[PDB]
Amino acid sequence: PTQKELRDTMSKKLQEAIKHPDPAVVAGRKSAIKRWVGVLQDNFMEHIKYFKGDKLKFLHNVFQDEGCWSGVRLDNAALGQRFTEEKIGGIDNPLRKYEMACSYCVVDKIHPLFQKRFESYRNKFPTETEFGKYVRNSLLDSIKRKGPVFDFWIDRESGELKKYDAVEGFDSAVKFKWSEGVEYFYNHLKEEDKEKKLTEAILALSRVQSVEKDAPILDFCVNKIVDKDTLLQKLSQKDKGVYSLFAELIESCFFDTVHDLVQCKIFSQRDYELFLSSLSDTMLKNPELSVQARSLIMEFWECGSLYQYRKAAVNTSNYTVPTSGVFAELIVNWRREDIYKTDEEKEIEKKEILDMMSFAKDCFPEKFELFKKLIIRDLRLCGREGKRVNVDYGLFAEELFSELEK
Amino acid sequence: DGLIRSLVDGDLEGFRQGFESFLDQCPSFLYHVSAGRFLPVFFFSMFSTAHDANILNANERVYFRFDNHGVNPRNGENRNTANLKVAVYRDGQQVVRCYSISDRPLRFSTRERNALVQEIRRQNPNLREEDLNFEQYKVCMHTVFEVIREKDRQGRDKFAKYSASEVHFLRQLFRNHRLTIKEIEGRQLNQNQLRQLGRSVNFTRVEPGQQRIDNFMEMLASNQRQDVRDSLRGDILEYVTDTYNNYRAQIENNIEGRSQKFESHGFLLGFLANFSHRYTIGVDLDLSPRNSHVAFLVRHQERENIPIVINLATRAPPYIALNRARSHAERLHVFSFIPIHTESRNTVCVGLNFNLNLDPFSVDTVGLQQDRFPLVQRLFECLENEGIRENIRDFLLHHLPAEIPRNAENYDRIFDCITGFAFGNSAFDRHPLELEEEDEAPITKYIFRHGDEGLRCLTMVFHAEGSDIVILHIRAHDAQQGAINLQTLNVNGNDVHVWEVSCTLNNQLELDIDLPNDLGLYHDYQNNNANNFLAGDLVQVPNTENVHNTLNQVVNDGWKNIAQHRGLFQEISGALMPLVDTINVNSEDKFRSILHGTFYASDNPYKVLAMYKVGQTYSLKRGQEEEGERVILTRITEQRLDLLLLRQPRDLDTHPIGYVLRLANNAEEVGQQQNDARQEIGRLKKQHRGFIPITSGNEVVLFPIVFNRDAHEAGNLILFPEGREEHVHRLD
Ligand SMILES: [Ca+2]
Repeated sequence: PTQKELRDTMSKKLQEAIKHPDPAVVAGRKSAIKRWVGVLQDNFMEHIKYFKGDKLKFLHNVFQDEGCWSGVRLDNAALGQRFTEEKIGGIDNPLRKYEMACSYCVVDKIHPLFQKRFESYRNKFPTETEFGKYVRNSLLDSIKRKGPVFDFWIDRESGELKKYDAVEGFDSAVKFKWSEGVEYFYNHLKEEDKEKKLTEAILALSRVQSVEKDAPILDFCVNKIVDKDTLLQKLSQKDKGVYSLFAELIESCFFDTVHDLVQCKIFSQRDYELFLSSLSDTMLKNPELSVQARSLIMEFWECGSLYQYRKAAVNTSNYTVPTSGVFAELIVNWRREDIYKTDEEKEIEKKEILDMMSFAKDCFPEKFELFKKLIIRDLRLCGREGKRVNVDYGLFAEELFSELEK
Repeated sequence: DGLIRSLVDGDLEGFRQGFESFLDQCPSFLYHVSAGRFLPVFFFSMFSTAHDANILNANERVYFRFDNHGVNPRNGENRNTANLKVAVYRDGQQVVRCYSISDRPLRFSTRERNALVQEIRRQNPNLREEDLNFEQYKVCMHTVFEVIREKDRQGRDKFAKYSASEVHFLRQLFRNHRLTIKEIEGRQLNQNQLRQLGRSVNFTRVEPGQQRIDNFMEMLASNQRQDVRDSLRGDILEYVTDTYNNYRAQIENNIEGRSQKFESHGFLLGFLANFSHRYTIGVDLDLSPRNSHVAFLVRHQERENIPIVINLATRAPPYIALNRARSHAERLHVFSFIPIHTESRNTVCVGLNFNLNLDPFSVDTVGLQQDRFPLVQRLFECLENEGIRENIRDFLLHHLPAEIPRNAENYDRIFDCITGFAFGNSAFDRHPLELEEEDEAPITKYIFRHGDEGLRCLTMVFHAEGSDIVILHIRAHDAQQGAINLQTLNVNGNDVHVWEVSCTLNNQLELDIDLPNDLGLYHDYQNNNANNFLAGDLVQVPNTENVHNTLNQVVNDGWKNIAQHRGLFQEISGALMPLVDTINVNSEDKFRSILHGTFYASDNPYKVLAMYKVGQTYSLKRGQEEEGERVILTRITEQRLDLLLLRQPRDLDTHPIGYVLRLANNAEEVGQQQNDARQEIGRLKKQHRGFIPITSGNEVVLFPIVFNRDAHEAGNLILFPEGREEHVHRLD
């Protein structure tokens, strides 16, 4: 199987531990599990890839703990404590504790946990000072294969715990795309410097080269910024700065952060359309969050300032409509049957699609006949997640078009 | 101007240069010009999409037919190859330009002329037959491609007697595939047969759509992965499938056994070629058996473009083809040069099947996977894990050079590459074993020298100090072979287990790894097999930390320092000299694979590539024009680097290092081989366009490396140049 398949399988297994009365919290916490494991890139999957049995149940115990959750986001402080205990719920900790203490900045434990590894490794070998330096370097080079975090804390010349100024640690954490490191050193910055460093990190990561590991850092820094209006104005000065922020947040299911940012000409016409398709793409990737994803779509769709954006998004031209994929994926979600949703929810989804279709007919009535054919061809030519095989989804669009014409 | 534009305007030099530039972009295009109708469908795709790309105007009428070869007169079996007959005529003109395209140095026949005139006069009834003057061109490819304008002929000599399809028809009509052209010309046809022969030859008009594709590559050259994904989902792939279906009849008619695989890829490539003059579109094909992959990168001139990985399936459902595209894209750092040309971490994957009416394609995004496979680590954890054993199998097979055939004639080449690469990886890996129980362990390595001098079997022993022992075997299919004596190992422990992992390269040239067997405790393994010990010596691998230290300086600051390179190979020789009689370096493949695995297993450099094609050279030959005849011949010779080392960009200079290798039988042959290698470096100095997309710098380092199989000391094992410095090649 592919590496992405293995991560998705591990994610679904770990998501079995997410239980809560509010079904919106369950969905939000499940997406947090996916980010922890990793989606397009390995995150913590490297440390858990072989876990089975009680080793999985150990992680289940940590993720069932309410103390490890801050809303729908993971409490990194609590995780660092749990991942460095010897035992939780009667089950021994299957994780390499020095690695976990490095990742979660449990600085009180980094050095003594490393000594135990250093001594056990040294004792297996068949000047006493220069040899110990060689063993220490051999151990650090071995562990760092899993990331720069695993040699960040241990001085190679002395073996002592490295001491960083908060600014240097913050910059290094952003460079490493080290989400937990950003949060740690941010708490040690001067209160005078906090707003500036958050801005620097947001501008640095909001670029066309961004990856999914930038999204947790962008989410953390945005939610700590007090003056979001000045941040957006500065971010709008960078090429694709606002797009990269919104896009990565959307694809990692940080819907609440995007919602607050939208409520508060900063992006182009194409950026607006990519927001819609990214939101609807994520909708099919995470069906338990389709309600929140749809509410973010309708927010972009109902902004008065974006009246021109929404008009051009339904303007059929050159045998294509910019939003033909968005309509297609909304129909796929409306007809999804792999998750449970009441007939009231399915009726609300149908109405959303009908209102958006009526806006396309009202804006360009001479083009609406071609518009209907392009949406049908999109539903018939492109396979998508959550779309049942051997089913003509174009007929689902034709049913909607007939109801609109009555 | 574009390829089709220059070709339609009769600009033969412009087309030749334009097509030479496309062959740079698609370095494997020449390997497939004879696979079915790959080449005819390629040029048909270019013509059938030229109008939508605004290359040809509406008043330029295009007429085409597939002149299918049909029955082979040699043995009577049908062929799936053909010629492409294409003609272009502008409305207010008198010149009709006819193009014959095939993979053999064919002309328009008389009946093809008449059918074409019939079709042209239908579109413009204002013409008399004597108004149409015919210019005849040819494009043929077989390391040589030629563009030809035929002589100005008169009378009936202007056109051939029969097309390829006419010969097939008449051979079927006469029930004798053996008839030659002369024998067929001697037989009489009745009125009905002549009329049938007229119907068998007819051209189809290329009828464009209303959709413009001018700015399609603008969307694929975007630095935003969502832009590349959505443009493929709702625009580009729909156009490609629709255009293919609109001509499905002409493609599927009057041919049996057509290679739907190679014809699908040709059609896709022809679509991309119509943009090769406006963008830099590197295309990496992998059409080897059981592989139908196309990966390409659209650049304006940049290093942040999104790779696109397409899997063209012919009978598999869309989701299956997408998974193969996903699987291929994850290992793209191994299979392709595309990750060399971009720093993008994600790729867009496409599963495509033209033969489907419902969901012919589906798109997804997938992240590039790092190619840092730790062979020794994975060996210890594969003992009870079939999945990791499959990963190990793929690690050895997927690093083979792609241009080495996997047939019975190249068994020894394949076997030398696998053993050499596995040896280089495992013998030079400096890291300890990471144990399951939150622990590490130093690994002492060994290699066994069997008593039989001709036994094709690589045997290695890995002893994790304080942990288990793993014996690794990589045997040939005929390696009929007791137990390996392990008394020299310093083992003090009543809990050490001896494991055995055997790998075999069978007659089918597929790597089969057996079930790892636990041979018992160490002392029990030694108490038993007392009379079962194989003849041979277990040599311990020397310490290799000096290799990694010197290799770190070569890749980075000592990039252009000749002494730094010399010190690297002195350390490599010093590590290999105790093992020369055991590792048995008897081929240039074995020597290259050892260095390949040695560089791979080290943390420096970032990437190491074996047999990396950097480009091609073109030698032109022009015939003097005689009565309107023009002939331009282009001979193509490839340039491959045996090894290429690259640094991780940050300063974006990747410090490219190239090693040209030679194998010497004794110390006297070293001089000839070193001189021979410096000549190959001379030809590599002419290549510039292939070095630009791999680095932001302006220089590349090339060295000649010679292995001496008769060396008695490490100082004479690997020879390094001791005149004017000739290892820095400056790019323009
Ligand atoms: Ca479409």
